[PDB]
Amino acid sequence: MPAEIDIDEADVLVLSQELQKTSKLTFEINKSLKKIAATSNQSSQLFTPILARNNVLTTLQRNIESTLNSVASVKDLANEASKYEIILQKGINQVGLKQYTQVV
Amino acid sequence: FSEQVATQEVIHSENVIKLSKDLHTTLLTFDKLDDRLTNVTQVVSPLGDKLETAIKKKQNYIQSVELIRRYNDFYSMGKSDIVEQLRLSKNWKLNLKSVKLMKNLLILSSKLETSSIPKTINTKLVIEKYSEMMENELLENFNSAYRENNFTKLNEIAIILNNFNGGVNVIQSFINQHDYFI
Amino acid sequence: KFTSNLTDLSIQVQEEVKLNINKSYNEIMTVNNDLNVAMLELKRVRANINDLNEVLDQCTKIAEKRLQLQDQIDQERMRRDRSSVLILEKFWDTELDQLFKNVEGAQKFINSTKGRHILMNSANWMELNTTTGKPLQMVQIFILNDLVLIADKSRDKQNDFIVSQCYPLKDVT
Amino acid sequence: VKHEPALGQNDVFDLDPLSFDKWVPFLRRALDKNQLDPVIDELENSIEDNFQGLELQLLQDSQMNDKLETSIDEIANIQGMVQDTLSSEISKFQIRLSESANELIVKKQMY
Amino acid sequence: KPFDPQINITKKMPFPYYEDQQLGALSWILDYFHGNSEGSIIQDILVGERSKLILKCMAFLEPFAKEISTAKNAPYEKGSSGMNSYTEALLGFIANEKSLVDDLYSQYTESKPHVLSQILSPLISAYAKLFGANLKIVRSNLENFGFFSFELVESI
Repeated sequence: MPAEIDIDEADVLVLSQELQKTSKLTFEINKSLKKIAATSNQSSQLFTPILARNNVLTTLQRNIESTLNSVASVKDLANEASKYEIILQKGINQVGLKQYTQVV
Repeated sequence: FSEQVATQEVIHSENVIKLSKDLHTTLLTFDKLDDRLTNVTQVVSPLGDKLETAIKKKQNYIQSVELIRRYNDFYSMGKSDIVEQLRLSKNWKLNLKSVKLMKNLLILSSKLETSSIPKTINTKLVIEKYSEMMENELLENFNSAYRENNFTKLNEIAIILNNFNGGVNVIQSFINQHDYFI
Repeated sequence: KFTSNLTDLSIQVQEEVKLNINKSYNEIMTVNNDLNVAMLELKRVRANINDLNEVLDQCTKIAEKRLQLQDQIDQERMRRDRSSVLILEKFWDTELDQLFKNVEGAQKFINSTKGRHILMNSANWMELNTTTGKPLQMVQIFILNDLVLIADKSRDKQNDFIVSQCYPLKDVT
Repeated sequence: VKHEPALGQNDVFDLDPLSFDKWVPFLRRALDKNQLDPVIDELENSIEDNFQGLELQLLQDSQMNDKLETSIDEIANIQGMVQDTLSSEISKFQIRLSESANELIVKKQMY
Repeated sequence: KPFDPQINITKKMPFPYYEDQQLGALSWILDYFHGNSEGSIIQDILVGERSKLILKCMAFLEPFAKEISTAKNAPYEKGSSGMNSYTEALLGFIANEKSLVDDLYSQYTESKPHVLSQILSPLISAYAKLFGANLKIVRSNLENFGFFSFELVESI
């Protein structure tokens, strides 16, 4: 004002120091993809074989557990189906969530 | 003269011009930033979605078994302090006072409704006190007696005993262990 | 016998796929759990970084908005060279944020509070008893714009009302 | 995972599971006699940890598995786009700090 | 259950929100009913459930907003009818409608905002109705009640 006339180098380089503080925000950005994308690659490879074992359930044990009764007999289904007229006529709340619905 | 005004011309004109152009391109960069962030957390809905599966009946089984061996302690007969730590592992190290003397007082504090009332909490806290005295000799053996153990035997064995606190009793067992010569 | 194979291979399926895949989701989705916390708080502070895109790539683009608002002004069609406030207003509001770096440091207000635009330096000069040559008490050296605060900040750990050996710079020798 | 801690006795607060902590220990064993008559109900609460524990164990590994596919797949593609966006940010302070010291160097020439 | 939503505006209380004892069995019953494909049906039923319940709680606050009780006192004259709180709990139960409805998903499902149309398009017609009511008690005379219209503007 009365003597501050050279303010371009100091307020603008201070704004470049703020841009150096925003270069520290680029350290927060390289740090952002660094920490976040590091969690991405780390959890990604960490749980891909978890999708191979959940896939081992979800492919092999899935249709294996489906084709358990690929051939299964005639009278026994009447027997245990009648035992699901035992258990399915116990209500829902006695029986329970995947108890009832899985008997369905 | 117009050398200085040439610094005003190139510096002010190019600075304002490429300031707006580069900062507007930076605004397009921020558009890509919130783009990838929105697709990122939107892809991170499966994180919480799978993360509801923390079925803490494990906590009911370590807690139910904690009630069980707690009741083994609460028969005034919890002599299951394998000697005396148990040695080199009871959680990973000396945890006979860590998981159990803190369960002798904190499970002396475990009052369901009446649940072996304060006749039992006192002497159960005296099992916290006997295992606390042997704990004092234990971390005293860890760091105060060794005093030569630059390794984890002072460090991560008393710091394995860092569920027990009050390490200025160990500094008291440094004016009585390492400044005991002093 | 195929029902015996259902007991063996399917008890392996439910029991061993449930227990083994229970280890896969337990340990591996525990790594997805804690690493989900890592990308979770990383997503939160990443949203703070997106806020920094507003706090720096828009705030210095607001400085650029005044800049190309002045080259957009360009009102010579030479005395319109006062194209910055942040030559005065945000430069003594940044230097009055050095009256907030001052007012934080205190660093006058206490009772001078006039002009420390460049509160230009602070040092740690443990002073000397000038006669005997022995040391005196310590003193922060607060060299402001136009006044000196040679303040013993001991045991005045603030920097609110520290011991102000003070005078103005225009006759400081 | 999330197990094998010390936990003894964190949240003292005996949790009254089937109220077996309340019924045997806290209503028939009030003054430290029992838990010996109640310790049988504690081992019975361990069998109840095998039947309650087996019951929750059935529902433990039950919700599976379709698919959380683009968790991994969008983790991959969004990780590569995260790499390119990180190139946009390092490029952003590259050209940005290049201009900052550029016209702060011509502004140092204004100094 | 029904209740005056003004009681959750007087006491400012948080709005009802169902929870996971249901919701696990609910979404389970849904995709369970996408193996059965009748999740559309029980979905439309559920539009029934919450839509009618908004007709219940929002049947409480039909009273103080069908009637703008300040007709021509000065003319306007108080700024103080109850179409404000009507539209307030209308939007806030639109909000917990939005969340609590659009929670329960295997994430990609088409009709989630179409559900929101199924629940709220009749309530769009409800606001259009009471919008009609205050639209005609504030009618037929500028400065009837003519400034008070601006709060209607507020509401719209």
